[PDB]
Amino acid sequence: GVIDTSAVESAITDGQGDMKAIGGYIVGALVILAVAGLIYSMLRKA
Amino acid sequence: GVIDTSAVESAITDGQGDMKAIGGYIVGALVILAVAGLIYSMLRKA
Amino acid sequence: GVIDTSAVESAITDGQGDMKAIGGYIVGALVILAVAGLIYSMLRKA
Amino acid sequence: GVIDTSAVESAITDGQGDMKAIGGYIVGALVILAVAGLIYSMLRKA
Amino acid sequence: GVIDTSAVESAITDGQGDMKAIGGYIVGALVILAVAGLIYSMLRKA
Amino acid sequence: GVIDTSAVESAITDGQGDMKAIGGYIVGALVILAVAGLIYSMLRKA
Amino acid sequence: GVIDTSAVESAITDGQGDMKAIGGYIVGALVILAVAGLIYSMLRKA
Amino acid sequence: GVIDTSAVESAITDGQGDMKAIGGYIVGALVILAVAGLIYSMLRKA
Amino acid sequence: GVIDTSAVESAITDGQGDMKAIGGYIVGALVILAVAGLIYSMLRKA
Amino acid sequence: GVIDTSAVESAITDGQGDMKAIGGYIVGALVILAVAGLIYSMLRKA
Amino acid sequence: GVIDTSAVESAITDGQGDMKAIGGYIVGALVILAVAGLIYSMLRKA
Amino acid sequence: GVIDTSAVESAITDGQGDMKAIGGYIVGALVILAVAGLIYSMLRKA
Amino acid sequence: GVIDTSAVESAITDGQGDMKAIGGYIVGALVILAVAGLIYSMLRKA
Amino acid sequence: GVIDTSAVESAITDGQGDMKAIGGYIVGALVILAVAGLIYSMLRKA
Amino acid sequence: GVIDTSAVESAITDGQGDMKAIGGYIVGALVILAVAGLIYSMLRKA
Amino acid sequence: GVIDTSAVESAITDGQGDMKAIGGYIVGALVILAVAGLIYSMLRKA
Amino acid sequence: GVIDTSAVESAITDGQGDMKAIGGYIVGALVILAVAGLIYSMLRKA
Amino acid sequence: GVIDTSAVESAITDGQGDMKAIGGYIVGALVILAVAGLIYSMLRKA
Amino acid sequence: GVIDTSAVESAITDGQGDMKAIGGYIVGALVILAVAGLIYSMLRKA
Amino acid sequence: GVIDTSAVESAITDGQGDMKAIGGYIVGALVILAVAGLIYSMLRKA
Amino acid sequence: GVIDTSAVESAITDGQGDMKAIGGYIVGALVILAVAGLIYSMLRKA
Amino acid sequence: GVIDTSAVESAITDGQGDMKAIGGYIVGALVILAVAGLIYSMLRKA
Amino acid sequence: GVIDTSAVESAITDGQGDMKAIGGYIVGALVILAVAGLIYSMLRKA
Amino acid sequence: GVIDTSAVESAITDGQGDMKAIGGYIVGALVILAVAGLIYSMLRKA
Amino acid sequence: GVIDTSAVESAITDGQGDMKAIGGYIVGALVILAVAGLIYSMLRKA
Amino acid sequence: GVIDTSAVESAITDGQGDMKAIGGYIVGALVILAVAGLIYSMLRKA
Amino acid sequence: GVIDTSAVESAITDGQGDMKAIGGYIVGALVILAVAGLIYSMLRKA
Amino acid sequence: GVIDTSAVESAITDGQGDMKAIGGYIVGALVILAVAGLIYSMLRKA
Amino acid sequence: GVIDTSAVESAITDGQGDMKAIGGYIVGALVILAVAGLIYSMLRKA
Amino acid sequence: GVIDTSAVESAITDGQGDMKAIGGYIVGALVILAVAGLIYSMLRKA
Amino acid sequence: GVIDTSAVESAITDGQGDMKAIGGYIVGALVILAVAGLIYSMLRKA
Amino acid sequence: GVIDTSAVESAITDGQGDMKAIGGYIVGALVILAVAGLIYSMLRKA
Amino acid sequence: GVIDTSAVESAITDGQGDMKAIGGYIVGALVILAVAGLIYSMLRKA
Amino acid sequence: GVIDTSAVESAITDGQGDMKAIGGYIVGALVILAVAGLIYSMLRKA
Amino acid sequence: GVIDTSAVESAITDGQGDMKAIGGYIVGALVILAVAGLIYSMLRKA
Amino acid sequence: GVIDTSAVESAITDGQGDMKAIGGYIVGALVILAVAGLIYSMLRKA
Amino acid sequence: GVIDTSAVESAITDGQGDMKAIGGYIVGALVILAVAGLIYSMLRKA
Amino acid sequence: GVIDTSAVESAITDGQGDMKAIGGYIVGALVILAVAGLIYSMLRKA
Amino acid sequence: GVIDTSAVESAITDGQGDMKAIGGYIVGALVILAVAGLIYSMLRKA
Repeated sequence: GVIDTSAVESAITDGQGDMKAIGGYIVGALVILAVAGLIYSMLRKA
Repeated sequence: GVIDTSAVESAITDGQGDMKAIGGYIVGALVILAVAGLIYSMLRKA
Repeated sequence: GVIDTSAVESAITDGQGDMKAIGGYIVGALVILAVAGLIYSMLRKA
Repeated sequence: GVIDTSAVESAITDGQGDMKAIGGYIVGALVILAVAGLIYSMLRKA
Repeated sequence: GVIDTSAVESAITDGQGDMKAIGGYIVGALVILAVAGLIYSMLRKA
Repeated sequence: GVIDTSAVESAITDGQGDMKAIGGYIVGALVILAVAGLIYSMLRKA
Repeated sequence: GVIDTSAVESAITDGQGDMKAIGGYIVGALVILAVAGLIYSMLRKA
Repeated sequence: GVIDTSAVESAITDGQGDMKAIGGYIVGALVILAVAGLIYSMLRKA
Repeated sequence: GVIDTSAVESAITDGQGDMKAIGGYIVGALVILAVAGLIYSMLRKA
Repeated sequence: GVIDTSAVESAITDGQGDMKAIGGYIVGALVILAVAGLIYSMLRKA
Repeated sequence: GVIDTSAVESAITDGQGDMKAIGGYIVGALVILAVAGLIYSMLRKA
Repeated sequence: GVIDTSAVESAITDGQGDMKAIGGYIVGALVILAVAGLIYSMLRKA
Repeated sequence: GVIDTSAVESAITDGQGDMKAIGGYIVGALVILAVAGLIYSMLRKA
Repeated sequence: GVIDTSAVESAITDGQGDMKAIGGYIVGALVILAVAGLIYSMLRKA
Repeated sequence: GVIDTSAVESAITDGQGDMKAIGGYIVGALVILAVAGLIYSMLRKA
Repeated sequence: GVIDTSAVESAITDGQGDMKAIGGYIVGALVILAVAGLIYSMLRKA
Repeated sequence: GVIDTSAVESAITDGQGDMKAIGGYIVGALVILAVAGLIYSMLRKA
Repeated sequence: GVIDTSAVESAITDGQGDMKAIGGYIVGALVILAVAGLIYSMLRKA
Repeated sequence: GVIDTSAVESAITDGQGDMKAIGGYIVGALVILAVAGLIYSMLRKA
Repeated sequence: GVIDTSAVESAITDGQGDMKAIGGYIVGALVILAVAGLIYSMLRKA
Repeated sequence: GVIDTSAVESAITDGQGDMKAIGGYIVGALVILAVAGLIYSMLRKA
Repeated sequence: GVIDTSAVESAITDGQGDMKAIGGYIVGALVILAVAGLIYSMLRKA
Repeated sequence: GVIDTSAVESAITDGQGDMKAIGGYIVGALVILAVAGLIYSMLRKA
Repeated sequence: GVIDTSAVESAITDGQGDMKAIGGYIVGALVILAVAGLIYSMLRKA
Repeated sequence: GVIDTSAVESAITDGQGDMKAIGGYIVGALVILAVAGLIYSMLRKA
Repeated sequence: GVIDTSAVESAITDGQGDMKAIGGYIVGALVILAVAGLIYSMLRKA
Repeated sequence: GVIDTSAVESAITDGQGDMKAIGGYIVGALVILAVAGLIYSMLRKA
Repeated sequence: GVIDTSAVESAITDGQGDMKAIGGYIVGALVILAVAGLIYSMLRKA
Repeated sequence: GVIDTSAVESAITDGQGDMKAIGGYIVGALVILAVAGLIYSMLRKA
Repeated sequence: GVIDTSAVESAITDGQGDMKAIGGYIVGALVILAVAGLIYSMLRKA
Repeated sequence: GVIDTSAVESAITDGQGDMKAIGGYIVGALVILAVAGLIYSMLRKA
Repeated sequence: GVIDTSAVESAITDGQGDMKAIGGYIVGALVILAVAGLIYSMLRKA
Repeated sequence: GVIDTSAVESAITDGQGDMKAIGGYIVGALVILAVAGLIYSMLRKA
Repeated sequence: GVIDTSAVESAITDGQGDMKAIGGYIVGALVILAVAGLIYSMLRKA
Repeated sequence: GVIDTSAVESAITDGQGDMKAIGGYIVGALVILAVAGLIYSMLRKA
Repeated sequence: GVIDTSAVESAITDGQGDMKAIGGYIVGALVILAVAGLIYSMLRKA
Repeated sequence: GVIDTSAVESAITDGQGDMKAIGGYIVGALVILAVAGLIYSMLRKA
Repeated sequence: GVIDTSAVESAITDGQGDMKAIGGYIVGALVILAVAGLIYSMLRKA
Repeated sequence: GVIDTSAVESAITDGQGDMKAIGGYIVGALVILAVAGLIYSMLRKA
């Protein structure tokens, strides 16, 4: 006896792709803050 | 199994446009400070 | 002898679709938190 | 068998609209910080 | 289903007026810095 | 998904007008210093 | 809903009076520089 | 959105009057130096 | 609300007296330049 | 808004009197040079 | 405001006495030239 | 409040004595010009 | 406070001696003009 | 990613013109002191 | 595992160009004060 | 028993590289403000 | 009677090592933000 | 963007007129020393 | 903008009268040397 | 046979109303922290 | 069936008053930092 | 139901007094830099 | 409740003494430039 | 609390000595121009 | 603390020597005009 | 420190030669008036 | 039949008092954080 | 029934003392920053 | 109950010493700027 | 507890040496201006 | 700790050479004025 | 009947001591954050 | 009964040492900001 | 137990070197300001 | 660990060259002031 | 890295030409003073 | 870059004409001295 | 470091030539006065 | 660098012609005195 978590093991990876995936798009949005914030400084400083 | 963050991935870009967008208008306002400040100097210096 | 969990095996997938399904809608809502939160900062920072 | 999350799928969009909706009002307020803050500087700098 | 942020949408404008409102008073004070500062120079320069 | 910073974008311009506006009046005051200072010199030099 | 910055609006004028007020005293002092400086020259020139 | 620097714009003129005003009285004092200095010369030269 | 610059207003006069005060002593010294300078000429001219 | 240089304007006149005043006494001293110098000539010429 | 050139005005007279004073003694010396020169002529002419 | 220019007032007289003092020595030298100059003429005229 | 023109007072006498000194030599030369001039006449008159 | 300061680059030159422009006017005024000063001297010297 | 900031590394340089770019424009404007200031002085001095 | 975080230990360093990597790019951009700021000052000062 | 948790006691430490182990890696990554953040500031400040 | 120093350019000439204007008056006064000085000499010479 | 040297222009003539006025008096005194000098000669010559 | 959960089905909605009802009240209270928090910040920032 | 959250609905507002109430007090205290901070700056700047 | 923040409301003012109190002391110290700074300048200028 | 800034209020004056104290020393040093500068001029002028 | 500027008070006098010290040397050098200038004139005049 | 102007004190005398030195040379040249001028007269008079 | 007027000292003598040199030429010309004048008289007298 | 939860109903209130009670004392402790935190800010800000 | 939170209520105060207590010592440390920071300014400003 | 912050209270003082300590050494360094800056002025002014 | 700023205290002195050090070399350069400027005067005056 | 201004100290000397250097060439030009001016006198006097 | 929780009552205090005990050690660590954080600022501010 | 936090009490000190330890290194870095910042000013000011 | 910040202690020195390092380069640039500024004056003064 | 400011060290020299470079051009302009100024005098003096 | 002052180097020559240029015109005017002055003498002397 | 002294070059000639112009009138007056002086002699000699 | 005044040194000579040059032509004009003046004498004397 | 006194050199000759020119006409007038004076003698003598 045991418990056939065979496909269930690799299944975790299925969601994992989603995990890596969503991030790029948030972080792509985060990037605006790093530009706009330096632009916000730029127009006062430069 | 996995988690279909398919549209959710590109969704991040939807907000991202907003991120790039808002900045131009703040920074367009920032620009006044760079003019007015040099004008503030101009009338004393020149 | 045995126990005919023939249809009941695939039956578990019936519910599964709903498990996948509800997530998208919740996660669609969660997304606002990621926009608003970043605009919450946007308006102080940018 | 399965689980009829038919209306409950679209139901998540019901809340979503409110997620989009509240943000605009908060962000509308945040905007004052960007004006006042820049006028806060305006009156010392300009 | 959805979430009735009907009054809560316009509610954000309630606070907004106060965001616009406080600024004028602060900026009214900041103005002295622009007078005094220039009179601070006035009395040495003129 | 995205974040409707549609009116919020043009909104930045609303304050911007204020930015350009206030300057003219400070700089109109600055001008006195350029007259009075040359008058301050005038009565000794000429 | 809104935010009752009723008294806080006029409150900013409370501080304002002091902004106007301090200036006169400083500028009253600055005046000596304009007398002394001109007497500093007076005694060499006249 | 914007920032109501409506009265604040004309406000700059309020101080401006002061700017033009103070000058006449310093320059009225400067004038002594132009008389006394030519008198200082007069009594030696003429 | 306001800001009690009550004593601080008259306080500026405290310093003022010293502004008036120092001048007399400097101008008292400047006077020698007007004597000596004229005796500097006296001894060649007279 | 503006800057109450009301008394400060007439204040300039206060010093001005001093400006006109000091001159008479220097110029009263200058006069000796015009007498003594013509006396210096007188005793050789006449 | 003004500039208390009160004693400073009469002060000019203090030096003035000196101005009138020194002259008598130079001119008393000048007188020799008017005697000696007429004596210089006297011994040739008379 | 005020500014204790108590000793600094009389301090200006400290320097004053030196202003009076140096003059006598210079004027003592200038005197030779009045002798020599008149002897310069003496030897041609007398 | 004051200004120690102690040695500088007597210092002016240092130069004075030279003022007295140079005169004698010039006047010694001027003397020839009084001899020669009178011999210039001597040889025509006597 | 980057930050599109494309038009904002050339925008700097928009103000620049102003910088070069204002100068000529002031400079044109300054020129009078160069004339008046020489005339101020002309009338005494010439 | 790690975090693929591969393009985001070089992405930083995308903005960098902007940083170096904007400067030249402002700097080009600043140059006028260096000219106008010297002309401002030229007309008085030269 | 234990928990085989063998590769997950070194896995941490996988991301670490990213952490050190991203910085250089931003830092490289930051450098422009250090140049532009000094140029911003250069043109006024030098 | 009792319950032989003899090896299971020490078994807890098997995992413990993991707990202490993982930390160093993450901590090592965290360190970059402490560097990058100061560099992020360095380039503006220094 | 730029800075509308359109009227402020020509504004410089507004003051300029003053600069040229004042001179003639002083110059007209200076002329007396050129007359009086020659008369001062006339009466001795002629 | 400009600088209202309207009355200050004609003000120059206020002093001018003085310039022409003083001369006549001195000139009137100078005349005695023109008489006395000729009488000084008259008595020897005539 | 079956089990007549006819009214008990709709009975569930009886409570449901309560579920939606209570929320608005708490939510209405929560709103104060969103105001007070921003005021909490307003007074320091603005 | 249902759940009589009749008074408990309005009960939420009972606390709500508290939420709005407390804020004013803290906000009233926060205001001092807005005064003290400007005074903190006033004394150095003005 | 509600939450008896009755005394806690007024309690906020307890601290408030402190907020207004501390300021005067610091402000009183700040004043020295306004004196010392002008004296710092006085001794060079006057 | 409140915050016992009782001794911390008067504590501010502890430092204040320092603020007034340091000034006199620097001011005492500054005085030398006022002497040395006039001596610096004395030796050329007198 | 306060700030122990005890030795730093008297420390100011440490430098002060320097201030008075340097002057004598420069002043001693300046004296040559007062001699050389008179000699510069002596040789032409005497 | 103080400022070690120890060698810089005596350093002043280093230049002083120069001041006294240069004079003799010019003075030596000036002497020719005192000779040539008398010869210039000698040849007409003698 | 000092000022190396080493060659500039002797440099004065470079010009000096010129001073003595020019004189002889003029003096040589002057001599003719001493001859011509006596011849001018010779022809009438002798 | 039924179940006499008569005293048991009111019994719930017995504990309830405890519920309201404990809170005041925690929240009385919470208050320190609101004082100390503003004091923590006070000593840096004010 | 109820829950005897009798001593537990007053117990909250036990910790509360600690809450008030710790603060004084942090804030006593904060005070250094307010001294040292004004000292940091003092040595540059005064 | 309470929380024994007994040693923790006095502990704050432990760091406090450090707070007072570090300052003296920075401020000892600051002092150079006050010497060197007055030396920087000294060599131009004196 | 405390904070061992033991070496950090003396560390401040390490930089301090640098502070005293750099000055001598600038001020050594300043000295040229005091020589050259007096040389600039020397060649016109002497 | 300290700040290695080691080469920076000697660096000051590098510029210093320039300081001494430029002077010789200006002063070499100054010399013309001392020749030409005595030549300007020479042709009238000799 | 009842239930003898005699020792189990006091037993709860056994654990309590440990609840009090662990806190001190954690809070001892937290203290570094209050030192370091303030030194983190110290080194920028002081 | 109780809970043997015997070693765990002293265990908290284990971490504490590291809390003290890390600070020194960060603060060692912060020190550069205090040197550089002051040299950043040094090179403009000195 | 404790926390092995063994390498992390010395690690802080790793960054330190860079803190020392960057300064030299900036300060090397600052040096031009001290040369140019003094040559900026050199060309007007010398 | 450390921080690789390897290229950034030499990078500071990159800017340095420009610091040296700009100076020559400004100083080249300053030179005219030294010519013109001396010709400004030339035409009156020579 | 470095700073491209390539065109800005030669740019300084752009202004230079104007420095050379203005001089000729002023000096052309100065020339009249040398003619008139000599004709001013011409008409008395010749 | 350069500086457009195009019109300003020829502008100097504008003033020049006036330099030539005034001379003739003065010299026209000087002429009387040459007539009168010679008639002054005429009437004694002829 | 230093300041490359290499060509700038020899540059001074460039103007110097001009200095020597202009003189010859003025002095060539001066010569007329020495001829015409002796001619003015010649026609009366010879 | 230098100063293009190229045309300015030959320019001196332009006036020079005038110098030689005017003389002939005065001297032509002088001649009358030599005729008339000998005629004045002629009618008595011959």
